[PDB]
Amino acid sequence: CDAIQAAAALGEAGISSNEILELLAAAAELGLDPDAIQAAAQLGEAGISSEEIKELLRAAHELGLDPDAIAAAADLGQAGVSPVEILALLIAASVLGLDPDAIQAAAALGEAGISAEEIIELLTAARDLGLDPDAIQAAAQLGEAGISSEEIKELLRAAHEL
Amino acid sequence: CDAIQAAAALGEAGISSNEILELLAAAAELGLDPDAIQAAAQLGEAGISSEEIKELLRAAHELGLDPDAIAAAADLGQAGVSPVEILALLIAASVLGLDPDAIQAAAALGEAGISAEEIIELLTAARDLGLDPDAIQAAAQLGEAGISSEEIKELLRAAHELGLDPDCIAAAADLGQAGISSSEITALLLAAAAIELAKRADDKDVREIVRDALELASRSTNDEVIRLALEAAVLAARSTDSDVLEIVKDALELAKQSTNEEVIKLALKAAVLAAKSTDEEVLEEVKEALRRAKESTDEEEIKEELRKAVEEAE
Amino acid sequence: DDLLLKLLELLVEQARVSAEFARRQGDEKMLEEVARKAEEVARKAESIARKARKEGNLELALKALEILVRAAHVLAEIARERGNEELQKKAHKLAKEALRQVIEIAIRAIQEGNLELAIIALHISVRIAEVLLETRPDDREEIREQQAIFELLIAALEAAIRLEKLKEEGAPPEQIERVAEHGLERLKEIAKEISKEVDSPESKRIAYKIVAAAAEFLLKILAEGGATPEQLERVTEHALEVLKEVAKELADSPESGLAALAAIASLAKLGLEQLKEIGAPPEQQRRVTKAGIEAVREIYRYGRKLY
Repeated sequence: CDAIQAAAALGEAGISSNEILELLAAAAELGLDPDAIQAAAQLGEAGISSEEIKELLRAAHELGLDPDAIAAAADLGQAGVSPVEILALLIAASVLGLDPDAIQAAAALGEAGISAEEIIELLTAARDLGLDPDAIQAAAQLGEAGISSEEIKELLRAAHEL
Repeated sequence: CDAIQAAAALGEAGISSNEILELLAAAAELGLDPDAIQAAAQLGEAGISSEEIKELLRAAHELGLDPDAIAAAADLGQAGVSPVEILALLIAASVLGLDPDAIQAAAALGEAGISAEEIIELLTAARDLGLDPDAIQAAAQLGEAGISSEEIKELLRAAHELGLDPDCIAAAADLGQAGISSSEITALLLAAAAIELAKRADDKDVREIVRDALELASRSTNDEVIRLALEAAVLAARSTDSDVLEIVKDALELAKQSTNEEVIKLALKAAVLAAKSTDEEVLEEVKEALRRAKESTDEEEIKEELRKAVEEAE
Repeated sequence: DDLLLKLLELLVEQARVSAEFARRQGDEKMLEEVARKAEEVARKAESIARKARKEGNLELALKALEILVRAAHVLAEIARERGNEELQKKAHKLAKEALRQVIEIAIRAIQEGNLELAIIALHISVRIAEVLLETRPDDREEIREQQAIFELLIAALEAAIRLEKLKEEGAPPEQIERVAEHGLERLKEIAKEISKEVDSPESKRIAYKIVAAAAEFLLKILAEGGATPEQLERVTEHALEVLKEVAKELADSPESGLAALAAIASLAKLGLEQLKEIGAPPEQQRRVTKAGIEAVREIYRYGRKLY
C-alpha cells in the first residue's frame, strides 16, 4: 500500500495528477526511495514548485546525495531557503565531505537566518580548524543569540588558538 | 439478578408493564439470551415500536440469527434505519451466508446512509468476486469518501484485476476525500503499484518500462492511453518473462515514437493482451507483428497487422 | 457535447453515402475503411455515453444511444455487403448492451417520471429491434425477449399516461383508486402471461424491476394526488400484494430473491414516507409496517422452498 499513501500525501499537498505522474517518472528513472519521495512531498508542502522539485531530485541524484541529505533538502525548504541555495549548501557540504549532522547544523544556521555565503565560510572555517559538528551547532546558537559572523569567527578562532 | 436490568432499561425507554411482559413472553418462547434482549432494549431506546420489536425477535429466531447479527440491528436503529430495512439487510445477509464482520460492515454502510439495494448489490458483488470482509469495510470507506456506488464497483473491479491490497482501497478513499476523480485515482493506483513493485524488483528493464509508461502517460491527453500504459507497467513489473519485457518495451518505444493515438492504442492493447495471455506462440506472433510494424512502409499495414493480432487475442 | 454527437452523425452519413458507393461500384478497402471509421464512431459515442451515464443526463445518453443505433445501421449494411461475421458479432454484442442500457435508462425515466424521455427511449428500443431483426437470420428468442420487455413497458406506460391524464384533469380519488387498482390487476395478468415465455434470468430480473417501478409510479401519483390515508393503505396493500404474487411467479434464485426483497421493502418504505408526510396516525403506520413485514415473511418462506 505505501506508494499509494505517498500519492495520497502528494494529493493532500495539492499536486495535480500529471505532476504526480511526472514525479513518479522521476522516481522510476532515479530509483527514489520512500524517504526521498517524502522529502519531495515536504518540499511541495513548503510551496516549492513541481518543476523545481524535478530539478532538485535530478540534482540530488547527479550529485549522489544520501537520503539524510535529501531529507535536509526538505528541512532547508521549510526554513524558506531558495531552491538553488539548497543545492549549493548540499553540494558544498558533500564536496567538503561533511556528514548529515553537519548538514543538519547548516539547516539550523538556515533557520537562524544566516546568509548562504556566511554559512559556507563558517563551514569552511570549521573544516579547516578541524572542529566537530557541535561547533556548527554552537554557531547556529550564537546566531540565535544575535552574534555577528565575524564575532562567531573570532570566538571560534579564540577557542581554537586557546 | 441481572435479568431485571432489561425491564429497567425498557421502563427507562417508557415501555409499559404489559408490553415488557409481552416482550418477555416472546423472548421466553424464542429462548433469546440477555444480550439479544439488550439489543431489543437498544431498539426501544432508538424509538422502534414494541409491536415491531415482536417481529424483529420472531424474524431473528426464524432466520436463526446469531447474537452479533441481532446486535447489528441496534447499530442500524441508532443510525436511523427502519425495522423493515433492518429485516432486509439481515434476511439478505443470511442467504448470502455473511459473517458478523460483513454484517457489521453493512451496519457501517447504514451509518454512511447508503441505500439498501446498493448495499445488497455491493454485498452481491463482493460475494461474486470472492472478496474478504476488509473489501466491504474499504467499500464503506469509499462511501464515506462520497464515491458513487457503480464507481465503487469500478474501483473494486480494478483492485481485483490489479491484485491490490485493501489498504490501497483505503488510500483510494483518502484520494476521494482529497477530491481526485475516479479515473485519476485509477491512474494513481496503477502508477504507485507499478513503482511499489519496481521497489521490490528494481531490474533495469522494469525501471525503463515503468519510466517510459509514466512518461507516455504524462505526455498523453487521452486517459485510455494512460490506463493502458500504466496497466502494462503493472503487468511488466509483476512479470519475470523476457518476451513480455521486450514486447512491452517495443510497444512503449513505438508509442513514444508514433504521433497517432490509434496506432498507440493498438500497440499498447496488443502488449496488454500479450501480457494477460500465457501462450509462447501468441507471444512469438506478436513479436513478429511488432517487427512487421517497426519495419513497415505503410501505417495502414501497421493498423491492420496490429488489428489482426488484437482481434485474435481478445 | 451535441456538436460532437452531430459530427458523428455527419461521419455516419458520409459512410452511408460511401455504402451506396460500395453497392454502385464496390471496393474491399472502402468497406474496410468505413467499417473501421464506424467502429471509431462507435467508440467515440460509447465514450460520451459512459460519461453521460455517470453525469445522469438522460437526454444526452438517449441521443448517444440513437447515434450508436445509427452507427449500427451502417455497420450492419457494411457487414451485409461484405458477408462478414466479425462485424455482425460486434453488432449483436453492442446492440445487446445497448438494449440493457436503454432498458435501465427507461426504468430510470419512468422512475423520475419524464415519460417523454421514456417514449424516446422506447423509440430507440424500436430502432434497436430494427437492428436486431436485420442482425439475426435465425434467433427468435432474443426478439421474443426484447418484444416482451417492450410490451411490458408499453402496458406500464399506458397505465402511467392514463393516471397522468387523471392527474392533469384533477380527477376524484375514487377514480384514481379504481384506475390504479385495475392498473395493478392488468400489470399482474400481463406479468403472469409474459412469465410463460421469458427465461433469461437477467430479463426476468429486469421485468420484475419494471413491475416494481410501475407500482412505484402508481404510488407516487397517488401521493401527488394528496389522497386519504385510507386510500394510501388500500392501494399500498393491494400493490404490495400484487408485487408479492408476481415475485412468487418470477423468483427462482438468491439473485431474484434479493431483487424481490429490495424492491418490495423499498416500496413499503416509500409508502411509509407518504404516511410520514401526510402525518397519518400510529395505527396506520403499524398496519403498513405489518403488511410490509408479512410480505418479507412470505418472501423468506417462499425462498426457503428453494434455499
